[PDB]
Amino acid sequence: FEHATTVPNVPRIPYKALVERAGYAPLNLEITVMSSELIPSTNLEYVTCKYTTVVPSPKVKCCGTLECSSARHADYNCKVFGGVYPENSQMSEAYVEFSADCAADHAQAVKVHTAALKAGLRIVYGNTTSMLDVYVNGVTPGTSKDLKVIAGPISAAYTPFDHKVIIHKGKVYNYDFPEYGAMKPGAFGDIQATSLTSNDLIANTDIRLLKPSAKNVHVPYTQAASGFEMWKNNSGRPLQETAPFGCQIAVNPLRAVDCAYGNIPISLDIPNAAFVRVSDAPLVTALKCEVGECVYSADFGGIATLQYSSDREGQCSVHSHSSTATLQESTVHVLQKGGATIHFSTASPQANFIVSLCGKKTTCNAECKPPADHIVNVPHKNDQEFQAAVSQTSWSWLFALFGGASSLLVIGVMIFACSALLT
Amino acid sequence: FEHATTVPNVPRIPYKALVERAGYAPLNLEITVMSSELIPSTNLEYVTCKYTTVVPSPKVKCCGTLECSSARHADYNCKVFGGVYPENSQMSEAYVEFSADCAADHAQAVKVHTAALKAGLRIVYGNTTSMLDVYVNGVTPGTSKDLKVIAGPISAAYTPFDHKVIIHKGKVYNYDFPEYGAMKPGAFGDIQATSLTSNDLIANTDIRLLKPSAKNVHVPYTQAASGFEMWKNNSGRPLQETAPFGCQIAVNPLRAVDCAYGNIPISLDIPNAAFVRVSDAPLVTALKCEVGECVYSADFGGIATLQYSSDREGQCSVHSHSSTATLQESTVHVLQKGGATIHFSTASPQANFIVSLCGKKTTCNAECKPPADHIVNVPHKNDQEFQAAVSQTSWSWLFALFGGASSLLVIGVMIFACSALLT
Repeated sequence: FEHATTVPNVPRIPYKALVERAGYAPLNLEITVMSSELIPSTNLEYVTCKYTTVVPSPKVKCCGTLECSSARHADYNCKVFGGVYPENSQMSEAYVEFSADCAADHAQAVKVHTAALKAGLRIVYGNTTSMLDVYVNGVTPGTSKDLKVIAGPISAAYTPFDHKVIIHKGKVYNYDFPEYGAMKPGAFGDIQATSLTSNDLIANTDIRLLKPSAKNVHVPYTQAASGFEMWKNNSGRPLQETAPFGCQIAVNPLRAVDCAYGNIPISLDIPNAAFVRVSDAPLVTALKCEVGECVYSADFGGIATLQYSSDREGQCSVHSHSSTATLQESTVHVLQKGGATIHFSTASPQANFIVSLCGKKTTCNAECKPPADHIVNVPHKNDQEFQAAVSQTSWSWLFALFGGASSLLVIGVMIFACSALLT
Repeated sequence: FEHATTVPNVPRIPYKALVERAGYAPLNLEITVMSSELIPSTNLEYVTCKYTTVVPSPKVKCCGTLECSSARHADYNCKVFGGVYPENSQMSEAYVEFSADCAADHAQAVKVHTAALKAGLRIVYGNTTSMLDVYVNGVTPGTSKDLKVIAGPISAAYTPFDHKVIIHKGKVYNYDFPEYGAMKPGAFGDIQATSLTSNDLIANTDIRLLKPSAKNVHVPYTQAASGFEMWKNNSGRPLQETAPFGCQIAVNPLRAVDCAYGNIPISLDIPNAAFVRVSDAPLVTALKCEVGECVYSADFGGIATLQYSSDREGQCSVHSHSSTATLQESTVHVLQKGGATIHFSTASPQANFIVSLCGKKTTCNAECKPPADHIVNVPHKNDQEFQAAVSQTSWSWLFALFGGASSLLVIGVMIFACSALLT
């Protein structure tokens, strides 16, 4: 049987629903989203470390002269200084390379295009629970042992990620790194390389060579500082601690785990064998509702009692049809006459919610009192609605005042109409 | 020395320029794009083939009954048919897998994000020709032995490719494959895998079993046909043969070789030692231009004559300033008085351009006769312009024809002014 609802995308908050086929008793539907990783589409441009400057032993002719040419390394500066060390000649050479150990400490400069949308659903229906997952696109079917779910696209696209990103030892940084082979000395990305194994380094360290002047042989040079270490000093906070929806970030493949945004339109194919016809369900009359405390806004400040009358013992499917209150556990063990209890969860001083136990209908009414506790650790479960968050006594005061400011005006214009038509 | 122009993106058609500065003689510049491929960032989802349906030997109990549980396989069907082969029962089961040979023949459902922009320039300056290869974006410098070149981004972005694509044996087909695990039987992408050697074959081929009835043991099954072999019957033409700008496509990394669109703003640093002062080039006065043939638009249908008067004997740098003619060879060995000859390449009925021999600028004037051949292998070296492709005779006809229909209005309103101010 085909049925389609809209799960809200907040992890581990259950969603209640009724599925009914015309000719069958209704049945419960508790759907929860227990994990939601979303995976962007990545590729790596280059891989950065600190340098080590290989300076080989120099070449000196005591009498003749020397020249040297470019070869396959990183930044060269090979100069061929003249008369030195008593005319001799020295040809100094120096070139950077990767550090002694990049296999642990190296940054990756990764680019992020678009995201996938994995999920983690539990579905409880009738007396059967089900563990499954689904790619949230409009077409891919998620199959349980018997049923099939498709999970249409998110109402709004959202990313914690910028277009560029850096992966360090474990941490994820939004930082507009320079493009390939287009680098400045001292900034991030002096040494670039397509992988740790691959060759063809590029470099910009401004390694300048100087004239040697000493009794013993050396080779003098100078260099700007490493840009990667300067960046490690100046790096702010990672995305584990700045992310914009309470999500987490974890990278072996760089996923963002357990966001909280938007809502998932669902569509579900309930198996035909998991129902019951109306010839086996009981019949329910005479629901009324008493309201207890209702100290609102916290978690479960409301307490209400139901009064009912059935024809058998069995199971029913208690369910709210309105959207302000979402009741709890959804299949109450009724008796022939009873007094079962609910827990409201409101966040406004009113109550107008409709209960259907196995086919009936009723209402509730209350006035909710503000709590005396200022700070609490538990998440909300409902949303505020206008024309539901202002107390009815204040509605009466504003209506009386705002209508008294109009009644005299309408009386005046009726006086002018009557006095004109009388002449 | 900094110098910046805009090279039109057409391979193997040279482009002329003069660069100069105060105190030096102008020098030649020929920059010809040789080999310009563009590479888009890709990632593959899944790897499709044909298939073989593994149908193993069945199981039969002579008296008792049988059940079978599922297993980690592909599209897997087991059924447990009852009384048969004179209450014996059989447990038929079958599934599919990749064919005998998919490393040879398989599609790759590559998804294609945006694109990089390599190029292959020839740069000729003075008496030195350099062969480099620049990344076209405004940051990445490309160095020869001595000069440095950056290539600004393309004036207008363009791709032959689409968002999804399918790579067969050597070919590229723009096609919209279904998502991962979102397939229908008898069409493309029945049997998917993230790579060849990996596991997770996902299949919906509608294999269904039948009740056996014979005098020998067998196992009957029906199945919809292979969608991949259905696809190769209906595969159209690859993008080698349908690309939108004459770009070839060859795929080990899926590059789109040799487009022709837009123009590359180049910027360049000429090495300072390859200049020449104003006290070594010959000073040139008294230029004449006797333009000859002008059979325009093909390649080089012009022949002009320079009649000059110089002092020394050396090389001079010849160049057309206006944008309706581009000359050839860009250098002329002068004499003290000579008659050196150029070739124009105009695409208009008028040769109205300015040649400068070594600084002194002179004009050219001719009528250009239409070419006596319809179709020529070499593409155009100039473009058309309104108000420049219209010969002066027709300008005289149109100006006289409009002035005859506009001056008499002035005559009539002066008749109004006369008859009103005299009365």
